Amino acid sequence: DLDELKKEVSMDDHKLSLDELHNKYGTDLTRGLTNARAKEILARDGPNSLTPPPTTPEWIKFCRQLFGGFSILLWIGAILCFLAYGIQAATEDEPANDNLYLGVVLSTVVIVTGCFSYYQEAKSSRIMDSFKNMVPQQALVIRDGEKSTINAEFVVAGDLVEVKGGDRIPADLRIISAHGCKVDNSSLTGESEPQTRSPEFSSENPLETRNIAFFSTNCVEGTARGVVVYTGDRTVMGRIATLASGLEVGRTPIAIEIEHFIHIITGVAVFLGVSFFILSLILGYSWLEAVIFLIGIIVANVPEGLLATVTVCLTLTAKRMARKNCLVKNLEAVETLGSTSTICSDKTGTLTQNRMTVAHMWFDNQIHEADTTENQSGAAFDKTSATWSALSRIAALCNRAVFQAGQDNVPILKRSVAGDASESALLKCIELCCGSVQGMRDRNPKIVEIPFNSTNKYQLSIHENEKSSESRYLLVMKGAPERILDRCSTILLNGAEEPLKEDMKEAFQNAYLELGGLGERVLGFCHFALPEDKYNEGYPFDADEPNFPTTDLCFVGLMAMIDPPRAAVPDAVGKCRSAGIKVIMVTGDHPITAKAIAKGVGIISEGNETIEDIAARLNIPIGQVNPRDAKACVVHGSDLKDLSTEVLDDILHYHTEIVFARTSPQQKLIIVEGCQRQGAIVAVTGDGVNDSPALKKADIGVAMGISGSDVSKQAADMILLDDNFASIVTGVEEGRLIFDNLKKSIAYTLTSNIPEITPFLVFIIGNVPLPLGTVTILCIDLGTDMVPAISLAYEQAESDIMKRQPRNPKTDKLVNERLISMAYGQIGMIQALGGFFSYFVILAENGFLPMDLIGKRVRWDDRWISDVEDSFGQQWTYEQRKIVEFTCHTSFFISIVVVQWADLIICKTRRNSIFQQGMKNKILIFGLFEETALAAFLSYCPGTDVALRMYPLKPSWWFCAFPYSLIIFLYDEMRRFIIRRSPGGWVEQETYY
Amino acid sequence: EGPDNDERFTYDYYRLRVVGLIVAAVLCVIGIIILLAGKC
Amino acid sequence: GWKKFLWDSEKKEFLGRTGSSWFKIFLFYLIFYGCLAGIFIGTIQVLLLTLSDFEPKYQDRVAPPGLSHAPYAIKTEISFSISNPKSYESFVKSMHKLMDLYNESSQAGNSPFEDCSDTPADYIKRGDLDDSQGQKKACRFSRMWLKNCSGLDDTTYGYAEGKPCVVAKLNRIIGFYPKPLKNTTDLPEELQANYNQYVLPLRCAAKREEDREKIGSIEYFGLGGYAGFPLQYYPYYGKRLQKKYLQPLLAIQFTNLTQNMELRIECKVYGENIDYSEKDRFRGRFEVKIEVKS
Ligand SMILES: *[C@@H]1O[C@H](CO[C@@H]2O[C@@H](C)[C@@H](O)[C@@H](O)[C@@H]2O)[C@@H](O[C@@H]2O[C@H](CO)[C@@H](O[C@@H]3O[C@H](CO[C@H]4O[C@H](CO)[C@@H](O)[C@H](O)[C@@H]4O)[C@@H](O)[C@H](O[C@H]4O[C@H](CO)[C@@H](O)[C@H](O)[C@@H]4O)[C@@H]3O)[C@H](O)[C@H]2NC(C)=O)[C@H](O)[C@H]1NC(C)=O
Ligand SMILES: *[C@@H]1O[C@H](CO[C@@H]2O[C@@H](C)[C@@H](O)[C@@H](O)[C@@H]2O)[C@@H](O[C@@H]2O[C@H](CO)[C@@H](O[C@@H]3O[C@H](CO)[C@@H](O)[C@H](O[C@H]4O[C@H](CO)[C@@H](O)[C@H](O)[C@@H]4O)[C@@H]3O)[C@H](O)[C@H]2NC(C)=O)[C@H](O)[C@H]1NC(C)=O
Ligand SMILES: CCCCCCCC/C=C\CCCCCCCC(=O)OC[C@H](COP(=O)(O)OCC[N+](C)(C)C)OC(=O)CCCCCCC/C=C\CCCCCCCC
Ligand SMILES: CCCCCCCC/C=C\CCCCCCCC(=O)OC[C@H](COP(=O)(O)OCC[N+](C)(C)C)OC(=O)CCCCCCC/C=C\CCCCCCCC
Ligand SMILES: CCCCCCCC/C=C\CCCCCCCC(=O)OC[C@H](COP(=O)(O)OCC[N+](C)(C)C)OC(=O)CCCCCCC/C=C\CCCCCCCC
Ligand SMILES: CCCCCCCC/C=C\CCCCCCCC(=O)OC[C@H](COP(=O)(O)OCC[N+](C)(C)C)OC(=O)CCCCCCC/C=C\CCCCCCCC
Ligand SMILES: CCCCCCCC/C=C\CCCCCCCC(=O)OC[C@H](COP(=O)(O)OCC[N+](C)(C)C)OC(=O)CCCCCCC/C=C\CCCCCCCC
Ligand SMILES: CCCCCCCC/C=C\CCCCCCCC(=O)OC[C@H](COP(=O)(O)OCC[N+](C)(C)C)OC(=O)CCCCCCC/C=C\CCCCCCCC
Ligand SMILES: CCCCCCCC/C=C\CCCCCCCC(=O)OC[C@H](COP(=O)(O)OCC[N+](C)(C)C)OC(=O)CCCCCCC/C=C\CCCCCCCC
Ligand SMILES: *[C@@H]1O[C@H](CO)[C@@H](O[C@@H]2O[C@H](CO)[C@@H](O)[C@H](O)[C@H]2NC(C)=O)[C@H](O)[C@H]1NC(C)=O
Ligand SMILES: CC(C)CCC[C@@H](C)[C@H]1CC[C@H]2[C@@H]3CC=C4C[C@@H](O)CC[C@]4(C)[C@H]3CC[C@]12C
Ligand SMILES: CC(C)CCC[C@@H](C)[C@H]1CC[C@H]2[C@@H]3CC=C4C[C@@H](O)CC[C@]4(C)[C@H]3CC[C@]12C
Ligand SMILES: CC(C)CCC[C@@H](C)[C@H]1CC[C@H]2[C@@H]3CC=C4C[C@@H](O)CC[C@]4(C)[C@H]3CC[C@]12C
Ligand SMILES: [Mg+2]
Ligand code: NA
Ligand code: NA
Repeated sequence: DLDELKKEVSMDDHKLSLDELHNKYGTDLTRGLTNARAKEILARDGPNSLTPPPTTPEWIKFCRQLFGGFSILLWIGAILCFLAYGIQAATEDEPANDNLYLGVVLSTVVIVTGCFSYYQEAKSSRIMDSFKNMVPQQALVIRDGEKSTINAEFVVAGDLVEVKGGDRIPADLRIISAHGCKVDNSSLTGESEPQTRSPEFSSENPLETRNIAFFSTNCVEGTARGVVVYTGDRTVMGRIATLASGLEVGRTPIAIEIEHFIHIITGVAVFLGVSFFILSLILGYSWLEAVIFLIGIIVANVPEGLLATVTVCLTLTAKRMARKNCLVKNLEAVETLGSTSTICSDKTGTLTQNRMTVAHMWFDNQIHEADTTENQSGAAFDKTSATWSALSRIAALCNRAVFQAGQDNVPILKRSVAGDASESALLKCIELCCGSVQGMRDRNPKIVEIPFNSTNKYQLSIHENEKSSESRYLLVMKGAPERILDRCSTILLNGAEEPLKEDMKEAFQNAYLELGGLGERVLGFCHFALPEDKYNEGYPFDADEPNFPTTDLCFVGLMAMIDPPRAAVPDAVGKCRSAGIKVIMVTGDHPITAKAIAKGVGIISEGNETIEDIAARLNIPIGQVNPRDAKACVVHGSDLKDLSTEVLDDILHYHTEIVFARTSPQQKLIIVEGCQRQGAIVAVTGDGVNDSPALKKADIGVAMGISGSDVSKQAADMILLDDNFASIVTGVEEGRLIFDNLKKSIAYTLTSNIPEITPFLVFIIGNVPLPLGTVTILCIDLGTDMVPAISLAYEQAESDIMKRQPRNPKTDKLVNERLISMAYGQIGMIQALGGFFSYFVILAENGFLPMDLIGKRVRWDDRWISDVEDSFGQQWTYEQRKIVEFTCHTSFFISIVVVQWADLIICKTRRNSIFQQGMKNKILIFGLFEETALAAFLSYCPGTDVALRMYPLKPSWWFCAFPYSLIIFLYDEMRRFIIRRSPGGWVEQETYY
Repeated sequence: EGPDNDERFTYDYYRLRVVGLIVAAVLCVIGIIILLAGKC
Repeated sequence: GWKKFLWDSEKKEFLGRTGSSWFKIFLFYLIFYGCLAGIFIGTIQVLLLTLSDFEPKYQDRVAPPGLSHAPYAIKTEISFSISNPKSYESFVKSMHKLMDLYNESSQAGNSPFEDCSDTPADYIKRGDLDDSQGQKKACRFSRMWLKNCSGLDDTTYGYAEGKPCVVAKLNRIIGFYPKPLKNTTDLPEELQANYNQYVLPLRCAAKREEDREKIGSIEYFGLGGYAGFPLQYYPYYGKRLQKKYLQPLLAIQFTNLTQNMELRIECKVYGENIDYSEKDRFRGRFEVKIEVKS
């Protein structure tokens, strides 16, 4: 699978002849191949079917979820715990069962998190599998001189294949004879209109010539013949799909943030372990003990509850998106939208609707605009003049297309119409504002019609007049405005008729250039009432001689048409630009149309100008003007092929409104890479297969759901099941909201680490009784704390998020030193002090004053000393003092919860005050209530001092942590105050997360 | 008091546990109420 | 990176900041931690002002007194060879440490020791738990009272010829009055004989029914010759109000001990305000695993 030979632009043998082609592959132009030869080739190289994607067993992805970056840290923590247990077992007897329980708990946490994440990705995979609808298809091949319909998987290279309007091109054919055969190259080449396929060659680029049919393309109208040149995976889209599958995935920004977070947590953990190891060795402990202490401290400094919390946070933001019809296949792809700073979009199928629609109409020397929006939410065009009625009759009559049987349910715009695109748009507009066309057509019987000639460039027909008072005949013709203009002498103004003096002729020329400059295709409709005296009701006008006056007709008006954009496209583009997101158009369509769509959707803001526009406004050559005075630039694909890396960098570095036109899929990928080379996140939004290599390499791909291709849908990361472009704005907003919420939740889960480690440090340095047991740290990290951290995700915005500039990736991180200085440095310290206070109080009320506690651990732990004198002289047995120590553990855990109340309230908002934002988050309130109820239940429930070793507390102890909590609230309140009054001051660059 | 000062060494932990449980239950209820207050 | 973030020569920065920045951060943290320490100290001083110096506010975790002994056993086992002298040294050392506090030289003069009834007597109340009267007075407890286990005649205390002793002691509790069982028809078998109301009885036995035969003659030594604690040494007024206070002791000689075999001996005290616990094996009673292997 040579990638470089797949990265190159497609080559071909189009520039040849029919004899050279038949001589190279071997094939009779009038008899095709033989059955024996056909089977010989079928078995010689393989069926004309694309290879299936690389499957994936479920245990493989389950193992993938069990690993990663965070889960690996927890895995090493569990391993360390078991190592310390093995040591304690080999050196002493009666090893406390602490390390083993902690290790099994960490392993269980990792397994549960993996199961949850895997279940979510499986849910998305199932709903994704319910969209692949593959119905077998059979092609028409001519062998030995006979026509036969065989499965698409049996077509080989060399046989003759015939196509008919409505069928799909099987393989890559070389047209040999066509009969007005049009093809739809929107998915592969992105051409919005049907390009006619002719046996002759026209352009050096195989995608531009008309003598080559492409795989997966459909023949709109006409019939054609052709020799299969390319078959199977070797086809154009086959190489594109193979290239898409042979691309890497990448590493999202959220993953990099999690990685840098683990890096910091490990730095501080190994630093505290090696430092207290050297200190303990300086105080006399033995080697065996120092190793255990080191492992224990490195294990304590790790957050086991932060994993489930982060997973639930991301899942919460994902369900909302699923409520609005925005589905994500992965779980971290929900944040990439918020960090995006450059959106590369596609035109056909993404920015537009890929459907021809009547845009502007000319009548009564006045340009009229029609509604070209999917749901028909706009302004009417004043349907009160007679001119419009005559126009409706001309268009509704001189038209051969008719809605496909059985569409009585779909809307007027989304129904299937058999015919050309122009006639379809005209029929839809008439059926939209003029009622049922079937009755309008049966109300006037068509007598004689002259088809559309390539020379006549006009379609005319005569029908009877439904006027019950006029039995005359009506003649209606339509065609190019110039040809029709040269055949008229009157004009239907406001109903009456008038001459065709040069005044209206010039107004018609200006109208023609006005509608033409808009990138639209304009047509002209005219009619004439045949005098029943010279052509009676019985005379038959056979289409042979000049039976109708070609000239002296009555021109009624022009009718333009073009593919419009989706409803919420301009608003969404404006919203993205407001948030500082650079919108760059990337499409393989004509530049004359790409520029118009860009200006119409907001990519090229009205007022900006290109070098060609300046040269045209000044009437000077283009080589004289300076390219720095042009903000917007239109880069052609042909020119992009001959451009160096630095040139592309400068193109993106100096032009703010860039539009890449006529760019091949490989060039699209090159553009995405050129955008990443600088350092900005990229989001590519597409629908066809030409977007597959762009959606894969981009930081985040957005594929359309209804109008999207299966390849681009399978290679993308986010799917828009409703084809609504506003979902991009909603996503960029949610990505930011969940980022600030992740920061708050991280600070919350990290503040409690200090009041959970300091006790052990003072236990080893000061030799006092153990203040915080291991089962209490477990009841805190994996219990109470879970609900509040989860609630911190439901926090609303503080300021307008859709107003600030995108976060800088190289400077603004997720976990900086400003956070560590708060959690580990200021709040955690106060919480630890409160815990130690409750501790000393409990031990002082029972008889052990603080002066006699320093230096007792040696005898306080000894299991054979049943007489420990206290500060008053009483003798305490081993179990009695142990019961008191356990009660101190229970009170310490409750003190932790008490200080966590104020920590959750000060963590709710990062800058604003509590009296401003408000306590409207019901989840947070429920979290506080549950956090307290759980502690009371764990302490007062009978049988807990036996199972978990937690004794009941006396009503006077519960109030030892209250002052510390209020103090924390006051400190953070005044902190979040100087930041507001003094923007940019010390408090901001020192404590503003 | 004097010789029969047995009360000086007794504490009614039972009643304490009962009250603490009643309060815990009440707090849990209130929490649930606030959580569901709005979805009905 | 590595080198730059450590020391650059253009902005004259070290680790990231200039000279005055590290100073600003250090000063801020110093003031913050200083205030933290001062507040914690104040909140601890109010606590010291809340407690009394003559009595512990809560005395419920030490209601049922324990029963400790003089030898220091690692697993409540006494195993020593009658031949190797370096086998029972850890025992004699402990025993000696305990008895070394009852030396007559320490108990001398009127203050603060007072001669009490040579025969068990009733309680003695030296007033309330106040500082009005000076340091209270405690009864004297002579070493010689313990006859064959006193370290005055046979320093080893018995371990020399297969006849070890075990000095039992009741855990000191402030304001605790020991109360013995009454002469009513309901009383253990053992306690019937020698019902001196003023003596708290202590009696050892065998944990299992089999071991009975393998255990010989339990000879108890104590105040007045009884196997208990005289009620006159109570109550205890606490260290502050009764320094130089001695608690009664009871010696137990396990004569006629089977050789080369682990014997489980459980000693137990009886009384109203005495209750045992299935979790704490030292509350009121105690277990010893003697094995005189020779
Ligand atoms: C409480 O009383 C303890 C015993 O008091 C003795 O008996 C009472 C009834 C009175 O008569 C009193 O006057 C007696 O002293 C008392 O402990 C005793 O302290 C002395 C002084 O150190 C010790 O004497 C020394 O003995 C060692 C050898 O001891 C051997 O036996 C003991 C067991 O008894 C073992 O533990 C040892 O390991 C030995 O196996 C002698 O080597 C040592 O020599 C020193 O003196 C000689 C002159 O005699 C000098 O030439 C040397 O250079 C040395 O300076 C002493 O003779 C005595 O052993 C010890 N008794 C016990 C049982 O340990 C205790 O101190 C008192 N405590 C208080 C707080 O009042
Ligand atoms: C604690 O309690 C014991 C037992 O008390 C007895 O049982 C209690 C449950 C309750 O019912 C008491 O009312 C009851 O007395 C006390 O010890 C007992 O003392 C008596 C009197 O000395 C003994 O009875 C003697 O029994 C002898 C044979 O066993 C008999 O020969 C004795 O004769 C004496 O009395 C007769 C008149 O009956 C007289 O004629 C004789 O000349 C001679 O004096 C006498 O009947 C019991 O055996 C004792 N019980 C035991 C277990 O030894 C004990 O004194 C008491 N302690 C205190 C401090 O009060
Ligand atoms: C029994 C007793 C109990 C004891 C309990 C102890 C509990 C431990 C509590 C806290 C642990 C502290 C450990 C150190 C934490 C430092 C945090 C840290 O390392 O965070 C990492 C930051 C990175 O941040 P960033 O990603 O934003 O960088 C972006 C840079 N870009 C963008 C320019 C490229 O790196 C930096 O900050 C740079 C590194 C700065 C390192 C400073 C080291 C100071 C440590 C000790 C000083 C002691 C001196 C005492 C004497 C004072 C004089 C009297
Ligand atoms: C000595 C002891 C020390 C203890 C220290 C720890 C303390 C931590 C615990 C509680 C702290 C409570 C802090 C009180 C803050 C009140 C702030 C407030 O009231 O700001 C008013 C807000 C602002 O409104 P606005 O103008 O934006 O509205 C606009 C409406 N529009 C849009 C229609 C116009 O109004 C709103 O938020 C809407 C109404 C919200 C009402 C909230 C009431 C619940 C408050 C606390 C719950 C109790 C938790 C107890 C935990 C213990 C469990 C056992
Ligand atoms: C929206 C949804 C709402 C759902 C809310 C659900 C809330 C559930 C509320 C209550 C159910 C809790 C479980 C009940 C346990 C009953 C245990 C019990 O009745 O024990 C009685 C006996 C004690 O007898 P004794 O006094 O003679 O013993 C003397 C022992 N001496 C003398 C040797 C010291 O027990 C014994 O003997 C053996 C003791 C066995 C230990 C069992 C304790 C379980 C340990 C950990 C599980 C707790 C996890 C936390 C779950 C939180 C959920 C929110
Ligand atoms: C959504 C909100 C959730 C809230 C729930 C709180 C989360 C809790 C998080 C971590 C706590 C789990 C730690 C497990 C502790 C096991 C302790 C253990 O095994 O100790 C072993 C003891 C032995 O003691 P010893 O040597 O003194 O015996 C001497 C006996 N002599 C002397 C008489 C012979 O044996 C015994 O206690 C025998 C009785 C066995 C008791 C097993 C109790 C298991 C408790 C929890 C496990 C299930 C939790 C699942 C919920 C997860 C929530 C996410
Ligand atoms: C039991 C638990 C008890 C806990 C109690 C904690 C109480 C301690 C609270 C605060 C003490 C710390 C005060 C430190 C003052 C020296 C700091 C200093 O040297 O700062 C210098 C700067 C002035 O330099 P610059 O910005 O002009 O230079 C620009 C330079 N460039 C560019 C780098 C920004 O100072 C400034 O900015 C002004 C900023 C001053 C910092 C205000 C922080 C106030 C926070 C809390 C006070 C509220 C206590 C409420 C307690 C109620 C108890 C019931
Ligand atoms: C906005 C947020 C709203 C949050 C509301 C949360 C709901 C609170 C839910 C319940 C709290 C009430 C608890 C009442 C329990 C009394 C039960 C009782 O009988 O308990 C007696 C103990 C005395 O125990 P002992 O050891 O002496 O005897 C032990 C004797 N043995 C052991 C031998 C029996 O006493 C005790 O537990 C004392 C109980 C604690 C006293 C409550 C103090 C309230 C503190 C601040 C609130 C002030 C509000 C001011 C209003 C402002 C309006 C603008
Ligand atoms: C949508 C609306 C939802 C509403 C739901 C409402 C739920 C119901 C609410 C409250 C129910 C209250 C139940 C009160 C139970 C009292 C039990 C009690 O007082 O037992 C105490 C005694 C044990 O005393 P001790 O002598 O061993 O003490 C130790 C003495 N030393 C250690 C010094 C020797 O019990 C014993 O002996 C026998 C104990 C037998 C086992 C009883 C099981 C109780 C366990 C859990 C029930 C509590 C759940 C409350 C809900 C909390 C939600 C988070
Ligand atoms: C101490 O125990 C010994 C046994 O170890 C007792 O002496 C034995 O008595 C039996 C008769 O019942 C004789 O057959 C043995 O030969 C004796 N053995 C020895 C070593 O003497 C002795 O009676 C016990 N003494 C006490 C006071 O309990
Ligand atoms: C228990 C006691 C004695 C330990 C006291 C440790 C104190 C002095 C430690 C704990 C955390 C530390 C701080 C944590 C974070 C930062 C941010 C970093 O970019 C520079 C160092 C700085 C400013 C540290 C200074 C020293 C500090 C406050
Ligand atoms: C919003 C804020 C200020 C409310 C703070 C409420 C605090 C003070 C409440 C919440 C739960 C309460 C405790 C819950 C349980 C017990 C056990 C019970 O047997 C006596 C009351 C006692 C000891 C309560 C004392 C007061 C307490 C701690
Ligand atoms: C608001 C904050 C910053 C004020 C903190 C004040 C601190 C420094 C004050 C408050 C209470 C004071 C203590 C209270 C009690 C004692 C005992 C006395 O025999 C000597 C002074 C000493 C040791 C004091 C030292 C200073 C102290 C701890
Ligand atoms: Mg497209
Ligand atoms: Na990707
Ligand atoms: Na932790």
